[PDB]
Amino acid sequence: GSHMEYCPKMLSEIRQEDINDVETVAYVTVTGKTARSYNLQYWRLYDVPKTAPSQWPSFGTLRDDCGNIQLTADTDYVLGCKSGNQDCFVKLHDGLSQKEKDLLKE
Repeated sequence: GSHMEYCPKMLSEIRQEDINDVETVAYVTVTGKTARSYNLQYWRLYDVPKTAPSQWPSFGTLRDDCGNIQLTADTDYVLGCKSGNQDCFVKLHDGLSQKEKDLLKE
C-alpha cells in the first residue's frame, strides 16, 4: 500500500527538534533511483541525536510514496530518518550553515 511514513520532506533548516525526533542522521549521496526508491551511498552517520552505531551499511534506499521531494542524481544530502528510513527529513549538504554544522557536530 502507501504510507505517510514514506513521504520524506525537504527541510530549509535543520534544527534540534528535527534531530531529536529521528534515529539516525546521515551524510549520503543519491546514486540513482529504482521504481519508487532512491539509491543511497552512505558516507557518515553523525553522532546525533545519539552516538552513531559502530557498524552501518555503505548502501541503502529511500522510499517515497508522495513525491514531496525531487532529489537529484549524484547529489549530496543530510538525511535524518526514523528506523526503516521512514519519517525522514532531507537537506542539501552543500546548503548547510555553520549553525547546522554545529548541531550535527560536523
